[PDB]
Amino acid sequence: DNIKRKLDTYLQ
Amino acid sequence: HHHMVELTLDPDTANPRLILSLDLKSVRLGQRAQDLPNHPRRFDTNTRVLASCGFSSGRHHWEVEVGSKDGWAFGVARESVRRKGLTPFTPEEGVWAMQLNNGQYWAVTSPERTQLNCGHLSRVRVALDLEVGAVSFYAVEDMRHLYTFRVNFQERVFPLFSVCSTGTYLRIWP
Repeated sequence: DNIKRKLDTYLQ
Repeated sequence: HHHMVELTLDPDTANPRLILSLDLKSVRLGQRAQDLPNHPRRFDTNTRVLASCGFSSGRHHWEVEVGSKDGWAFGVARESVRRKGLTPFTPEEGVWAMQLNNGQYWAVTSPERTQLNCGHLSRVRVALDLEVGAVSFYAVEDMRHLYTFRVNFQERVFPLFSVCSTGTYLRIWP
């Protein structure tokens, strides 16, 4: 899911 | 025998979603949060962990074994790096890092990241030089230069590690 993947990298 | 600093991840700093290896040398992202003691130094939303040791002066080397899959970034952070709430992962926030994201290696510059055309990385040597004010990254295989940030660091600098996706990891050597 690119939505979770984009939202994931905001948490870096 | 290349003299490297002996670093351990600081469990008091770790995001509660992170799984630290039992030797405190490796970090990955878990499927769910742990119940950890609320601590002022803990990253409560960003997926970050620091080493327990920070540096004020001199030259320090360590190595980071890196997963092949997206989701990791690592480098150094100024001690005053903000711990609470969602924070930007940028040099303005006192983070100086390289990252694997979308199959590509990056230096995390702002406002746009800098693509490194470095080829696959297995293990990276970090060279922190607080005499000159620089942090440099090298691919251990042939010591090819990856990136140097030049920073007039004004406070203590800590090894920084972040993993924001499952299926990848970072491991400190030695």
